Amino acid sequence: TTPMANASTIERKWLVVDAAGKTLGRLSSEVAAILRGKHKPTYTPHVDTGDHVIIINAEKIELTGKKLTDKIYYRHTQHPGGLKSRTALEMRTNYPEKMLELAIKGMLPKGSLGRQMFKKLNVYRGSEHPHEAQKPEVYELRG
Amino acid sequence: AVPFRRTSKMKKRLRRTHFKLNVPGMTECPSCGEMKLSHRVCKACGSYNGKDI
Amino acid sequence: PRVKGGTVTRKRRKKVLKLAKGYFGSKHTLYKVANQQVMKSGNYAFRDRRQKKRDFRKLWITRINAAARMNGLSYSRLMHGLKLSGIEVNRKMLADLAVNDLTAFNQLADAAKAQLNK
Amino acid sequence: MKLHELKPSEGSRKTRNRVGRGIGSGNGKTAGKGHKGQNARSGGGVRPG
Amino acid sequence: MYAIIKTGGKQIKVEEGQTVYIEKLAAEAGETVTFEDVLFVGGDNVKVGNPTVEGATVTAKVEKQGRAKKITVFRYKPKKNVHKKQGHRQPYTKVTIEKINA
Amino acid sequence: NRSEVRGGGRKPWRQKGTGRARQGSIRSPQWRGGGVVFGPTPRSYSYKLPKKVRRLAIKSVLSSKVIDNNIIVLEDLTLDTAKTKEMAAILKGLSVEKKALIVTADANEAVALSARNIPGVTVVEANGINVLDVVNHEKLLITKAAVEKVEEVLA
Amino acid sequence: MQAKAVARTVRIAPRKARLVMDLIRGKQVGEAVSILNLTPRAASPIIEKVLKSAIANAEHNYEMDANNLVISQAFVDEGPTLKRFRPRAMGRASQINKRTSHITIVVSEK
RNA sequence: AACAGUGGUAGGAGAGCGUUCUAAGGGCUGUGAAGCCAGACCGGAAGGACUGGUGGAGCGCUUAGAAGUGAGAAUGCCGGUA
RNA sequence: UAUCCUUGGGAGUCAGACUGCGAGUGAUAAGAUCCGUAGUCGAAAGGGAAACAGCCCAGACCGCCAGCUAAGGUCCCAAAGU
RNA sequence: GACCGAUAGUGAACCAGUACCGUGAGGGAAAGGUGAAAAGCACCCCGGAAGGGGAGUGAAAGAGAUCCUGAAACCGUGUGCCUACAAGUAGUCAGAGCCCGUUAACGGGUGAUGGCGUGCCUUUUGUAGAAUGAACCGGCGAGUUACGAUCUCGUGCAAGGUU
Ligand SMILES: [K+]
Ligand SMILES: [K+]
Ligand SMILES: [K+]
Ligand SMILES: [K+]
Ligand SMILES: [K+]
Ligand SMILES: [K+]
Ligand SMILES: [K+]
Ligand SMILES: [K+]
Ligand SMILES: [K+]
Ligand SMILES: [Mg+2]
Ligand SMILES: [Mg+2]
Ligand SMILES: [Mg+2]
Ligand SMILES: [Mg+2]
Ligand SMILES: [Mg+2]
Ligand SMILES: [Mg+2]
Ligand SMILES: [Mg+2]
Ligand SMILES: [Mg+2]
Ligand SMILES: [Mg+2]
Ligand SMILES: [Mg+2]
Ligand SMILES: [Mg+2]
Ligand SMILES: [Mg+2]
Ligand SMILES: [Mg+2]
Ligand SMILES: [Mg+2]
Ligand SMILES: [Mg+2]
Ligand SMILES: [Mg+2]
Ligand SMILES: [Mg+2]
Ligand SMILES: [Mg+2]
Ligand SMILES: [Mg+2]
Ligand SMILES: [Mg+2]
Ligand SMILES: [Mg+2]
Ligand SMILES: [Mg+2]
Ligand SMILES: [Mg+2]
Ligand SMILES: [Mg+2]
Ligand SMILES: [Mg+2]
Ligand SMILES: [Mg+2]
Ligand SMILES: [Mg+2]
Ligand SMILES: [Mg+2]
Ligand SMILES: [Mg+2]
Ligand SMILES: [Mg+2]
Ligand SMILES: [Mg+2]
Ligand SMILES: [Mg+2]
Ligand SMILES: [Mg+2]
Ligand SMILES: [Mg+2]
Ligand SMILES: [Mg+2]
Ligand SMILES: [Mg+2]
Ligand SMILES: [Mg+2]
Ligand SMILES: [Mg+2]
Ligand SMILES: [Mg+2]
Ligand SMILES: [Mg+2]
Ligand SMILES: [Zn+2]
Repeated sequence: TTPMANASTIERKWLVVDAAGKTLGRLSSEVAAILRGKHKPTYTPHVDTGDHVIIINAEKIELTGKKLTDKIYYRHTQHPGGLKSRTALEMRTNYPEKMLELAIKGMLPKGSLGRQMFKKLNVYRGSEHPHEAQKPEVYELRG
Repeated sequence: AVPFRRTSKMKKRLRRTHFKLNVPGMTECPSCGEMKLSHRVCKACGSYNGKDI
Repeated sequence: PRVKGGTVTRKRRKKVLKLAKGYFGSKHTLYKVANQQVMKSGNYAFRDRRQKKRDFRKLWITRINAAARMNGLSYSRLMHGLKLSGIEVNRKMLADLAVNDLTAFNQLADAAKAQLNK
Repeated sequence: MKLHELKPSEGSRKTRNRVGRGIGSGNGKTAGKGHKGQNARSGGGVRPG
Repeated sequence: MYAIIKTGGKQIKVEEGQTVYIEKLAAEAGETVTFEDVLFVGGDNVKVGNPTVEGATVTAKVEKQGRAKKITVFRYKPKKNVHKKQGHRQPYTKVTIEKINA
Repeated sequence: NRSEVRGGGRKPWRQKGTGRARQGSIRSPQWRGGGVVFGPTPRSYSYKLPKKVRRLAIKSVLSSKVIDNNIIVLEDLTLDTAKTKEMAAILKGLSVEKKALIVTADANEAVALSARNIPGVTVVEANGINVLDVVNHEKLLITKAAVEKVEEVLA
Repeated sequence: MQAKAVARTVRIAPRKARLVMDLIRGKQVGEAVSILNLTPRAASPIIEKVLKSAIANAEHNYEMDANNLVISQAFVDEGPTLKRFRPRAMGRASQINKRTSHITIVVSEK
C-alpha cells in the first residue's frame, strides 16, 4: 500500500541558493538533501524525487579556522607520483564551482542514481545564472 | 600461460562480434547481367569494360 | 535385488534448475552452480524478509519527517507530541496521510503541536 | 488375519539406521565416526582391552 | 470517507467497498465482522482517536478464508552441513469493507 | 567383489607424477566394470519359531476361519473318477467362489488330481496344513476324518 | 508456402559454414546465389548446392515462382564428429575433431 | 485448553520421504503404460498430483516384507561435450 | 527454582582461539608462550565497532509494508536533535 | 531364484580372450534394439556424389539402416522484455515501465533504478580465502553379510525355557 514516486508522478522545482557568507559544508549538506528529495513526503529511494538547485556567488563561500590555507584538495592522476594538490584558497579563487560541486558530490549517494541526482546541481561563480527560463524560486537555508 | 578460468558463452560471443565475413565487392555485369567483382573480369561471360577477354 | 539410479536423480536436479530460471548464464543451466545459487537465494530471501520491515519503516519515517517539517516540526517532536496526545496511528499510516491526504496529516501535526506548546 | 492387512506387534520391528546418506539424517559425511584418528578408519580401533 | 482500523496487530486504511487481506479472523465466508478499534476517520468529518474514535466501527463481509502464496524458507550455514528447508503459507481473511460507522 | 572380477592385478599407473588420481587396480569399485562393494551373497533366510509358537499360529488361523465362517466341514470327499469337472461342480455346490484349501485325512489321489488344475484350489493332507496355505485361501474345506486327525496332533 | 533442402553430414566445420550462411540469411535467392559465387570460402559451393536444391524443390514440388523466392530460414547444425588423433612430441597424442555440418535452407515466396 | 519452549558442529535420540524387488488384496492401461518434455497446482521437509505434448507397452495404489535403497565433491571411473 | 543421583545402551572429544582479570617464562616484547579465572568464538545468525571468528549489544520455529527498546547513534552519504 | 538386465550381469548378450598393447611372460577393450511383416522408399526433381524435397509402403518414415525411447552438457535459428556513464560471488528484497494471460492465483515474463550481499566442499583456533577439491553434463561410485557376544524392544512359554 505504501505509494512509490515514479518518472510519471515526479515534479521538480528549481531553487536558487545564495552561497555568499555561507559555510561550505553547512550549505552543502542542505543542498545535497534537496537534490535527493529528502524534503518531499513523496521521497522514494529508488528514483530521483529531488529539486534542481542553482548556487550563485560560489566564490563568496566561507570556511572556518585556518581551512583556507590548510584544507588541501588532493587528486591522483593514476600515474606514479601523480598526487596533485590545491589549497582551499586556490580552489575558492580559481575553481569555486568545483569546490562546491566536490563538497556536494561527496554528500550525495554513490552509484548511478547519486550521479543522476548531481546533474540537477548548477553552480555559478558570480551573482547571475542563465536559468531564467526555468523560473527558479529563492530558497533560504534552514541552517 | 593457461586460461585461469574458462570463457563464458557470453564472452566468447562478444569476442566474435568482429569475426565476420563481409559481402563481396560486387556489381552487375553490363554485358551479361550476372554479378561480378568490381574491377575484375566477369567469370560468367568473360567480359571486362565492354570487351570480350 | 539391484536398485538402479533411475529417474529420482534427474527429477530432483531438474526442480532445482527450474528454481534457477532467470539466473545468469551457467547459473540457470548447470545443476551444481544452480543449486548453490538457489541455496544462497534462500539465505538472502530469509534475511531480506526481515530487512523489508526495517526498510519500509525507514521509508515512512523519512516521509513523516518531510511532512512534519512542512508544518514546522521535526519528526522527533511530532512523534513525541502524538504520543503525549495519545494518538496511536502508526508510521505506515502517518506516511500514507503525508502522501495521500496531507490536510489530515496536518491536523495530526496540529494536535501534536498543541501538546508540545503546553 | 489377511495377507493384504499384515501388521507387526507394536515395538517388535524398527527401521535400521543407514549412515553416510546425507546431512539431513544426522549421520551424513563422517557416518557418526567424528573426525580422523584410528577409530574413524575402516577396520580401525584397537583390540579389546 | 476512510478510516484507519487496527486488526491483526497492524493498521489498515480502509474505504467502503474496498477488498482487504488481513490476518486470519475466527469467522466464516459470508459472515459480517465488525472492527471496533478505529484510530482515525478521514474525508469530510475528520475524527482523531485517543487512541480510538469513541463509538466508531467499521463493518465488513468475509469473502474468503485462504492461505497466501507459498514461501519456501530455506536457510543454510556454509561449511557446517546445516541446511533447513521449511514451507510456509500464511493464513489470511479476505474481507470487503461494507460501512464505516463513524 | 574386486577379488572375484577378472584381471585387475597390476597397478594401473605409477603412484606419483602422472597427474592422475592414484589407483590400485582397474577393478576397484569406483571403476566401470569394477568389483561390487558388499552387494548380495548366497545366504538362507530361514529361522525357526519355538514349537509352542508354531502350534499357537496354526490354531489361531484355524480358529480365525471359524470366526469368519470360512470353514466347511464335509462328511466325506470321495470323487469316484479323477475329473476336474466334478471337483468344479462340488465347489459350486458348496458355494466356493474364490480360493479354497481342501484338507483330506490321507493322500486322496482322485481329489488331488481333480483339483490340481483349478486356479486357487490347493489340496493337502491333514499333516500338510500350514499357516500360509490356511491364511491365503478364503474357504477351508476339511473332511470329518481330517478334523479328527488335526485335533489328534494340535490338541 | 515454404520449400526446404538439407545437406546432412557435410565434412565442413559448423563454425566455418555459419560464416557464409550469415551473408545470405534473409536475402532474395538470386542475390544469395551471387554472394555465394563471389565469396571465396570452402562453405560457399556446399551452401550454393543446398540453396539451388531448395529452389528446385520450390519450383518442382510446390509450384513456386523462383524469381519471387527469399531465404526465410538458413542455419547450420552440428553433425557427428569424426574423432582423429595427431601424434605430438614426447609420444603424446592430441585429439583432432573433424567436425561435420547439417546445412538447412528454407525458401519462401516474398 | 492453558503455560513454557523450539541457533547449533562432533554426536545421541525420534518421526518420516523416495527407489527396486516380493506377497496378498484391489486397480489402471492401445479410448494409450513406463519413460521423456512443459506448466502459474498440492504438502512442514524429503516429496506428491493434475493438465497438455512426445512415447508406443506396460504400470500404479493399499498393507506388510526384503534390500546392490538416495551423490555434488574422492587430482574418483567410464562416456559425451565444452 | 528444577534440578540431582543410580544402573544400563550409544557416542563424540584429547590441535583450541581471542578478550578482561590474577601469575610464571620473555625484555612486566609479541596476534609469543604457559597456568588460574570469567566471557565470547569454536558450534551463534541479527544490530554496533567503515570492512573485521574471539570486542560492545543481543541468542534466528515461521509469516507481517505493526509497536517499544539495547549497544551505538541523530549536518549529508545514512534512520533519528543542525 | 523377493539374482542382473547392456557402465549391470561373465572379460565376452555382438565372430572376445578378438581388436589393440607388449621382445616375452603377460595385459586386455569397445560394440544389443527398423518394423508385425522388408512391405528396406518404383517413379519424378536438385546434385558428380553425398544428401535432400516430393511420391509410394507402413499404424507410425520426426520407425529409412550404430534406424524403440531419445534426458543433460554442448551448438544453433527466430524474437517478447532489457542493455553502449558502467565497478558486478551475479542473487535477494524494494520497484516503475513494457509485454503476456495461468493448474485463477493478494497471476506469468522482463527488469531502469534503490537497499543488502566475499560460491560450494574439505580441513581448521580461525578460510571469501592468496589452503584443498571439482572444466561441464550424464551414468557408476562407500558401515555390508555370515557366524558369535551383549543390550533395548517385541512375542511364546515360565522355575523353567529350548532343541
Ligand atoms: K557414533
Ligand atoms: K505420458
Ligand atoms: K551400498
Ligand atoms: K567428480
Ligand atoms: K585467559
Ligand atoms: K566389460
Ligand atoms: K534467445
Ligand atoms: K540489486
Ligand atoms: K598450495
Ligand atoms: Mg531389475
Ligand atoms: Mg547415481
Ligand atoms: Mg525490528
Ligand atoms: Mg550432527
Ligand atoms: Mg557432503
Ligand atoms: Mg574427513
Ligand atoms: Mg584431530
Ligand atoms: Mg575420534
Ligand atoms: Mg586380484
Ligand atoms: Mg561387474
Ligand atoms: Mg616417438
Ligand atoms: Mg535445539
Ligand atoms: Mg531461539
Ligand atoms: Mg542415531
Ligand atoms: Mg520400473
Ligand atoms: Mg500425463
Ligand atoms: Mg548404492
Ligand atoms: Mg588452554
Ligand atoms: Mg596465542
Ligand atoms: Mg580454581
Ligand atoms: Mg572444529
Ligand atoms: Mg554458548
Ligand atoms: Mg557482528
Ligand atoms: Mg556491518
Ligand atoms: Mg566461519
Ligand atoms: Mg522509540
Ligand atoms: Mg536522515
Ligand atoms: Mg540403455
Ligand atoms: Mg559388459
Ligand atoms: Mg605383436
Ligand atoms: Mg517421434
Ligand atoms: Mg515396439
Ligand atoms: Mg531413435
Ligand atoms: Mg545508458
Ligand atoms: Mg560521469
Ligand atoms: Mg593453520
Ligand atoms: Mg582469487
Ligand atoms: Mg592438503
Ligand atoms: Mg583444481
Ligand atoms: Mg560428475
Ligand atoms: Zn558478364
